Amino acid sequence: SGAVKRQGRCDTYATEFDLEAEEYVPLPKGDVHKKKEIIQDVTLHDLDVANARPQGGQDILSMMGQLMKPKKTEITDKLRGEINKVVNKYIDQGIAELVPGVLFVDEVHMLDIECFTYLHRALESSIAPI
Amino acid sequence: TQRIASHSHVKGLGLDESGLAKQAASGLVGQENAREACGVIVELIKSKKMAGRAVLLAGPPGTGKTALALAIAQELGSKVPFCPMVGSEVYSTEIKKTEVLMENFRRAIGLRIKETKEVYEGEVTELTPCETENKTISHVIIGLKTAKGTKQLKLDPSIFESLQKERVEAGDVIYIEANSGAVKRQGRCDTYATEFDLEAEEYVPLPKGDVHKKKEIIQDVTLHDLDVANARPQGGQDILSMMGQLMKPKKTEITDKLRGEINKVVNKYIDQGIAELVPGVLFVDEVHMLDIECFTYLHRALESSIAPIVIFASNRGNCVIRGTEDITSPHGIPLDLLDRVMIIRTMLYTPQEMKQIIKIRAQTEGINISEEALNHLGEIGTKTTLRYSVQLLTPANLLAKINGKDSIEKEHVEEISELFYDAKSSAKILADQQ
Amino acid sequence: PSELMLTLCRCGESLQDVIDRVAFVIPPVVAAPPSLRVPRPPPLYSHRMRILRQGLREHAAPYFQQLRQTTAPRLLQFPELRLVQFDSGKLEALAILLQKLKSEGRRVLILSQMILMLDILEMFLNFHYLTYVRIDENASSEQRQELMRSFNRDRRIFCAILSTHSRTTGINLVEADTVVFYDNDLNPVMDAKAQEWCDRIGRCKDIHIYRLVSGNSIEEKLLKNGTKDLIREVAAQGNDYSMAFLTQRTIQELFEVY
Amino acid sequence: DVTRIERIGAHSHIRGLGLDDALEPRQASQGMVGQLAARRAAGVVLEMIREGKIAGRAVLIAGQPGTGKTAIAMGMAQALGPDTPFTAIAGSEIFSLEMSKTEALTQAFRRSIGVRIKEETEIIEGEVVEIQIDRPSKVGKLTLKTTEMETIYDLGTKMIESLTKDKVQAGDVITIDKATGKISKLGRSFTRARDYDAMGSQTKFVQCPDGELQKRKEVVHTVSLHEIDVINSRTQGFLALFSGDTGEIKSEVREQINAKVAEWREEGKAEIIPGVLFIDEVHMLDIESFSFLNRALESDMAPVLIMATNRGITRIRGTSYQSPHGIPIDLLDRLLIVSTTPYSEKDTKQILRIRCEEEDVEMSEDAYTVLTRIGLETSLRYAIQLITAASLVCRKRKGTEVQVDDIKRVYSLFLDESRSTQYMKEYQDAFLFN
Amino acid sequence: DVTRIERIGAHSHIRGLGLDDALEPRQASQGMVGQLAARRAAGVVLEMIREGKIAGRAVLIAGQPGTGKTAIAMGMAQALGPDTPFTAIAGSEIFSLEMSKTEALTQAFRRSIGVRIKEETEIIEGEVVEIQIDRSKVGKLTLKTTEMETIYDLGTKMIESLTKDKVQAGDVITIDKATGKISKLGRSFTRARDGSQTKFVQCPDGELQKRKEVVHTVSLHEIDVINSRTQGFLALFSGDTGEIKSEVREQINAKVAEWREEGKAEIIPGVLFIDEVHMLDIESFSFLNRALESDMAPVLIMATNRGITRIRGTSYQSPHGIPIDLLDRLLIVSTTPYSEKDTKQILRIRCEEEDVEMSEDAYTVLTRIGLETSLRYAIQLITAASLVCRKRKGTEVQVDDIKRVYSLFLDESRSTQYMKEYQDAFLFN
Amino acid sequence: GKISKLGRSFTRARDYDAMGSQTKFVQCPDGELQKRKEVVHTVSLHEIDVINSRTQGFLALFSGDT
Amino acid sequence: VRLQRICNHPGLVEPRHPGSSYVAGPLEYPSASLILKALERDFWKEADLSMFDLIGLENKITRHEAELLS
Repeated sequence: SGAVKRQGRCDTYATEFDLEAEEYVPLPKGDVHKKKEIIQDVTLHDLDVANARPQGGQDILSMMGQLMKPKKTEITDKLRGEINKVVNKYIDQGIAELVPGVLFVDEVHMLDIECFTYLHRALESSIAPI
Repeated sequence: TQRIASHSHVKGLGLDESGLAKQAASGLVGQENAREACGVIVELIKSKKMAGRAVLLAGPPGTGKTALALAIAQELGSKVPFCPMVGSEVYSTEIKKTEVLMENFRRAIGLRIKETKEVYEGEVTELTPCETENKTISHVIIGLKTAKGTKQLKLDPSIFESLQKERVEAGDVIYIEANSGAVKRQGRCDTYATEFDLEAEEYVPLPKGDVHKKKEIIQDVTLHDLDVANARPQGGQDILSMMGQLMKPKKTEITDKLRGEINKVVNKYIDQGIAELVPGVLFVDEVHMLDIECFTYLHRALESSIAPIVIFASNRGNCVIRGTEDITSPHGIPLDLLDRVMIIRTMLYTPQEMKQIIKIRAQTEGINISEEALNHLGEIGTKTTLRYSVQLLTPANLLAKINGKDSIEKEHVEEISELFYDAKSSAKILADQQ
Repeated sequence: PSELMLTLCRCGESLQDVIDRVAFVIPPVVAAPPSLRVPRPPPLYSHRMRILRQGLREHAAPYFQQLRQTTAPRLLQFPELRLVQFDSGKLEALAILLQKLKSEGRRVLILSQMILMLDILEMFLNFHYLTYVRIDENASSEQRQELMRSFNRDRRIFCAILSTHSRTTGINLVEADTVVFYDNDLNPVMDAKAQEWCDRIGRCKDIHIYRLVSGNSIEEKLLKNGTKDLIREVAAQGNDYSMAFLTQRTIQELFEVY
Repeated sequence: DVTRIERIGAHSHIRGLGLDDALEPRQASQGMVGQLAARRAAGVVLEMIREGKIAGRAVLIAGQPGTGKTAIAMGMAQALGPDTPFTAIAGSEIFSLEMSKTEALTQAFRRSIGVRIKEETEIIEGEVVEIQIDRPSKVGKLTLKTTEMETIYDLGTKMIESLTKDKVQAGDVITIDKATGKISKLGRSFTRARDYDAMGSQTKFVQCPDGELQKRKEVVHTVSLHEIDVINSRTQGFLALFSGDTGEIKSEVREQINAKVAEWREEGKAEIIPGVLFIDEVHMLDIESFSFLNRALESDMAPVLIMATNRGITRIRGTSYQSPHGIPIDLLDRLLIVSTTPYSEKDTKQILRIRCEEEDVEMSEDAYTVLTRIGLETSLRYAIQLITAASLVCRKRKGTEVQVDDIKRVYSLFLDESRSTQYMKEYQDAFLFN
Repeated sequence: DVTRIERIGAHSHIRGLGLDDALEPRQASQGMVGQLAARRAAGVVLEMIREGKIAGRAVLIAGQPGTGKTAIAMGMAQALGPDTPFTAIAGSEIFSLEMSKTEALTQAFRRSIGVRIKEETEIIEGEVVEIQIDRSKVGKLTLKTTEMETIYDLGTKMIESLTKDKVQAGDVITIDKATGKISKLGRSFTRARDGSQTKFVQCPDGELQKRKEVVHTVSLHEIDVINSRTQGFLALFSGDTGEIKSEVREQINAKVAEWREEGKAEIIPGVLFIDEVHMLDIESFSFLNRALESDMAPVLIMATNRGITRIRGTSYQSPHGIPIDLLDRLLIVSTTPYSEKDTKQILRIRCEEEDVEMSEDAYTVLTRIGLETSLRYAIQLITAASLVCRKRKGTEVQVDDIKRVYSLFLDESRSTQYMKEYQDAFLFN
Repeated sequence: GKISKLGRSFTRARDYDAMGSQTKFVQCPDGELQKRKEVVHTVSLHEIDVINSRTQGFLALFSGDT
Repeated sequence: VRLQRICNHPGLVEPRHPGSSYVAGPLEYPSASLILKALERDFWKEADLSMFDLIGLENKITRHEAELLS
C-alpha cells in the first residue's frame, strides 16, 4: 500500500540539536523486509457500523462528520445482507473463518412484549447465534 | 410612564426599626406575623453565612404569598440576585428537570469580578503582514494614531484575520479589545470627510485618548453564566470551535465536574481579592406542579454548601403529590421535603383590610373613588374574593370617563358587576341554571 | 419557489436592516474552549489533529470569511450616537439652529471654553453629517492660521470650531456671517474678548450672533440678571484676599431656581 | 372573478362590535346582532386595551356553543385595528415537540407586545440628470435634480461600487441613504432611447421629486418582543422567525431585552404597544399551563389575555379533578367572566339575513321563516350552512331566489347531528365500536 | 471574614466518622453523634473500600427520616479523602433526556473507578530579563537563574517557537526538553521591575534541567469520553455525551488491565453513593443486579427510609421500595432514632458551627422542641433565634427568642392543623 | 467527458497474474473504442425516495438515518 | 464650575462607556499521555478492513468493474 510514516530520527544524532520536540528511535533488527502472518477477530464492530457512517474520508462532509456527535442509527437489513454476501465471498476465498458465538440475556423478564415478538423472527433466522 | 401590574404597589415589608410590622406601610396591610417572619428571612439572606435554607409560604389563595416574596426582593434591593421561577418550568424538552432546578440554583448566586481590560484604538496609519515558513503569518504590524500620539504594534494573526473581518484599511478608526480579540471598525476618520461630495462611508472623529489604555471595571455575573460559557464555548479562534458553533444551540446537561472547576476558580478569584460573592434568593412559586422526582432531588440540592436561600409557595390542601398517583400530603409536597422547610402562615383578610387594599390599588392605578363605591367594592370582595373586587376599578373608571365623570360612583360599580361575573357566580349559573 | 416573504420588518427593506437595529444582546461572560493538556502528546493523535485542522482550513478557505462572519459572537455594545444629542438640550436646540442655517446657506462659528466639549461637538457634527474645522490651545499658531485660511478659502466646510481660550492674533477676516456661543466663561476678560470679536468680525457683511443658555439654571441666572458683575473681582483678585467675598445674598440670588 | 386568497369564512361578516360612542350596543351593526351585554363588556375591555396602562388583565368569554364567543373575539380584533397586535391561537397549539408548553406560552405572550422603534435618517432623493464613471481606483461624477434645485456630486469609490452594482443610469429616480450609501430606485422620469434594440420594456413613469435634494426624516419600525428575542437568541437566529426553530430561548436574553427596551423607552427611542392574546378553546390547556399563566399575567410586559370556552363543571386536563369551565379556580379568580346567552327568533333571523348579504343570496320571506325555524330546532350553524347549498340548488334550476322547496331539498340531502344520531341508532349493529 | 463559595450547610459540621483505631465509635467526635452501630458498620465498609480487593459490594443505609444516614455517608466521604473517588447522586438524576437510565448508571459506575498514572518529565527554567533571539532563527537563551545563568545553545530549526506566544522582556518561563513546549509566569517583580494577578515570584532556582514526576488520577468515564470523539473531552464539561458505544468500553477495560499488569498504571476503586434510591425503577435495579457482578465495579452505597412501599414502574410492593432480587445482593445498615442527650449534643455542635451562643435553658427548650416536632426543625431555629437576638443587640440567645421564632416559623404538625381548620379554603384535598 | 480510470498494463511484464509479478495489472482493451452497450439498473421505489430526499441521502440508505 | 459642566453636557462629568463581556479564559483540564494512546492497537494486529468498505463509492462502477473482474 501507500502508507508512509517517520518512526523518528535515528538515535545516533544525539548531538545534532540542543533541544527537541520529537523523541529519537533506534534502528530495527532483522532483515529490512519484515514479513509475517497475522490474525484479527471482528463482528459488527467494523463491518456494519463501519459502513453506516463512513469514517475517514477527505471531502468536507466526512471531515465535519468527524466532529459531529456520534449517534447510533437503525441499520438497514439490506446493508447487513450485503455484508453477509461479501463475508461469504471472502470465506469462500479462504482468508476468513466464521466463528459463531453466544448472546446471554440475563433478566430477560424485563424485555417488552414487542421484544419477545421480535425475538421470534430473530431466533428463526439462519444467521442468528446461540 | 411604566405600566401598572398586580404587585406594582408593593415597595417593601413595611417593618419598623425594631423588626415589628406596621399595620400599613410599603404597600402592604395586615399579615403582620408573616411580614415579621419575612423580615427575619431578609436578615438571614443579608448575612451571607448560610446555604440551602428553605422557606415555604403557605395559605389560602389571595392572601399575599407572592406579594411577600416580591416584598423581600424590594427589601434586599437590586444588588442581591432574586431569580423568580414557577414550578411548571422544569418540564423542558431539551434538558432534564433536575438540570433546570440546578441551573436556577446557580443563577441565584452572584459574583462581582474586577476585570482589567486592555484596549487599542486609533486611526490605522499602516497595516503590513510578516510571514515566513517554519508560508504562514507570524504576526501583523499595525500603526495607530490618536490626538495624544501614535504607536506601532505587532499583533496575533487571529486579530489580523479579525481585521480583515471588518474590511479595515488605512485611515479607518478601530477599537480592539485584547482580552477577547474583539474588533470594531467605528468608521473612517473625519479628516477625510471633505475629500468627496458623496461617499458611502460613515465618518467618526479621531480618538482623543492614549493609543493603548488599561482600564479597570466591575462585572456582574452569576455562576450559571460561568458554567454555560465554558460548557458551550463561544470565544475561541480555532476552526473547530467555529464549526461547532454552526450547530443549532441547545441546553445541555452540564456536569458536576465543570461546576466544581468553576467553584475552584471562583474561590481563587476570591482569595486573590479579585471577586466578591453575592449569594441570593431562588423563588419557586407553585411548587405543587413539581413532581416527586423534583422534590426528591431538592433534598440533596438544599443540603449543599453552595446552594442559595430558597423560597417556596403553595396553596394546596391535603392534595395528591404529582408522580406518586396515590400519595396525599399537605400542600401537595412530600413530608420529607416539608421537614427541611420553615413554614410561614398566611391568613385571610378582614373586610377592613380588603377596603384598605382596594383603596391602595385605586390610588396606585390613578383612580378617584367615592367612599360609597369603596364600601360597595369591599362588600363585593367579602362576598366573592379580593382579586375580583380589585379588577373592577379600571372598567368602572372607564365607564365614569365615558359618562364625563372624574370619579367612580356606586352606579358604575353596579353596572360593571352586572356586566362582569365572578367565578362563584358563574359556577352557580352552571350548577343551578345549567 | 421564491418570493418577497423575507420582508419581515414591514415598509419593505432587507431583513438585515431591521436585524442591525435590534441586535444588541452580548454574552455576560464568553470563554475560550477548555484545553486538554498532557506532558507528552502521542504522535498519532497530534498527526490526526494536524491533518484534520489543515483540511478544514484549506477546504473552508473559499467559504472562510462568510463562515467566521456568521459564527462570531457579539461582545461589545457601545453607546448609540443619538444619545450625544439626547443627553444635552443645548445640542438639541443647536441641531434645529444648524439645520435652519444650512437651509439658509449660512456658515457658522461655534465657540466653547472647554476643549472636551469640542471633542463632543465633533461627534455631534458627524452625527448630523456636517463638515468642520477645529482650532484649540494645542494647535500651533502656524497650524491655526493655515486651518483658518482653509476654512476661509473652501466653502465645502460648513462650520468652524474654536476654543474661546485659544483665540490668538493672526485672524484678519472670517468668511462667515453667523456665530454661536455654547457657553460663557466667568472671567470678564474673555467676555470682553468675545464682545470685541463680535465687532471685528467685520462690517463688510451683516452678521447674527447666538448664545445658548440652559433655562432654569445658573446659566440663565448669570446671563439675564448679569450676576457676573458681582463675581468679576475674583478673577484678578484671587482667593487669598478674602474667603467670603461672595455674600450670602449673592449666593442666595445665584444658586436658586423657581 | 378575481378570487383573492380571503374568501367568505365563518366570521367574514363581522367587521366590528357595533357600539355607540358611549359603548352602548346597537341591535344590529357591523355584522354583529344580539349579545348586548357581552358586546358592551367587550367594548369596555377594548377601551382597556386601547389605553394600555394596566398589564396582564385576563377575560373569559363563556356560554353555550353557537352563542358568538368567537364572533365577539373577531369583532374586538376588527375594531382594534391592525396597528395594535392581536395574536390568536387555539389551546392545542402549545403542545409542541420543538419547545415546552411554558416556552410556547411565553412566545405567544411576547408576540402580542409591540415595540414602536423610531429613529432619524438622512436621504438624498432626486432625478438622475447625469452620471460619469472613469473606470481604469475608480472615480466618477453624478448629477441629481429636483423641481427646485440641482447639484453635482464628486463620487467616492464605494458609492461608485454601489451605483455600478445597482446599474444606476440617467433618467432614473433614486433614493440614497446618507448613512451607508444604500441606493433604492423608485422608477424613471425619462424614457430610455428608442434607438436601442431589444431593451424595450415600456414600464411606467414617476414624477420628479420636489424640494431639497437632501432631507432628514423620521422613520418608525414596529417589531414584537418575540422577534427581538429570536434575533438575539443566536447567530443567524432570524431564520427561526419563519422556520420556527426557536427552541427554548434562554431567560437571560429576555431579561436583557426587557431592560434594553425599558431604557429605550426612557431614552425616547421606542414606545410599547401592548396588544392582545386570544386563546380559543382554552379547556385544552393542561394544569401546568394554567399554573404558568398565573405568574405570567403578573409581569408588567404582560398583554391582555382573552379566552373562550363552553364547558360547565368539567375535568381539568392532566388531573382527575373537576372545576368550572375546565379551568382551575386559581386562574378564574384572576379574571373577569363574560357570559353569552342563546339567541332568540328575531336575532337568528337577523343573523341569517346578514349572512345572505355576505354570500350574495336572495331568499323569500317564507324561506327566511322556514330557515329560522330550522335553525332554532337544530342549530344556527346548520341553518347558516344550508344557505349556500340552497343557493346552488336554486342556481342549477336557473332560479333567481331561494325558495322554501330548495331549503327542504337541502334539508333532506344534508343531515344534522340529531337526525344522523337517530339513524345511526337504527343501524347500531352495522356501525362499529358502540 | 470574606464569603467563600462554600458556606455553612446541613452537613458541614461533620468531618469524618468518630472512630478510634479499633473502629469503635466515640460518643461525640468529628462532628458525629450517636449511631454507634451504624458508624461502626460504616467504618468496616470504609476499611473494605480502601483495601480495594473485593469488587461490586453493595450496602444500604435505612431508617426513619432525620436519623443521619446522609450524614453517615458524608462522614464516609470526608474520612475517605479526595485521593479516592466518591461519586454522589440522587436517584432522580439518572432520568436524562440525553441518555438512557442504564447508560447514566453505567457512567456513574465508571466515574467511581480511578486509574492512577505516573509520568516523568524533563524541564528547564529561567528568568526572561532579556531575549537576544532573532527570528530560520538564531538565539542563545539569554535567561537567568540563581545558581548559574540559563545561557544555552539552541537548535536553529525551532527557535521561532521560543518567540511564538509573545515572550517578552520582564518574565520567567519554563521549557520542556523532549516536548519542546514553553510556558510563562508573567510580571515577576525581579524581571518586570523598571501587572495584577501575575506570578510575583523571585528569580528561579535549581540546576536548570530539573527532574519531575507528575501523578494523574483519571476515571474510566474520562477515558471513555476522551476516546469516543475527536474532541470528546469537551463532553465531560458540557455533558453532551450520547450513549457511549459498548465497543469503546471493553477496549478500554482491556487496555487498563494491560497497563495494570505491565505496571504502567494502578486501579483505585472508589464509591458510588445514591441517595433516595426509591426513585429508581425495576429497570434500574435489574441493571444494578448485573453491573455489580463486574470485577471493575465500585462499592455501592444507598439510602432510603420507606417501609413496605411500591416499586416504581410496578404495582408490586417490597421492603424499602427495592425488589428483593437486589436486597439479597447487599448488606443493610440500620439507623435508630436519637435520644434527648444526642439531640442536645447535635444542637450544641450545630451552634458551634454556626458561631451561636445560647443559654442552657435555651438548649433545654430547643431539645424539648426537637423531640416534640423534629430535629431539622430545631436546627433551623438556631439561626433564626440568633438573628432575632442580634436585632435586639443581645449577646446570647435566650428562651424568649426561641419562643418568638417558634411563634413566627412553625412546623408541619401545626401547619396541617391550621390547614384543616380552613379545609374549604385550601384547594384540591 | 467525466473521465475515469480503470487500470494499467505494465508492459514490461507479460503473462503473469496473482503472484508477485505484474500484480497491479487489471485488464487490456479488447475491442473498438465506441463500446455502445445497454445496462439495466434494478432499484426499489424506496431507494429512489431516499436518494431524492437529500443532497447525499444515499448514506441514509446504509445507516437508515432517514 | 461643576454645574456649568453638567449644563454643557453630562459626558463631561459621567461619560457613557461600552458594555462588554467578562473574558474568563480556558480551564486547562490536565491528563496523562496514556489516555490518548487507548484504542491504538498495534500494526501487526489491526486495521486494513477496507475489503468490507461497501460505502467507498470509488471511481467507476460495477457495470465497468465486471470487466476488470473478468
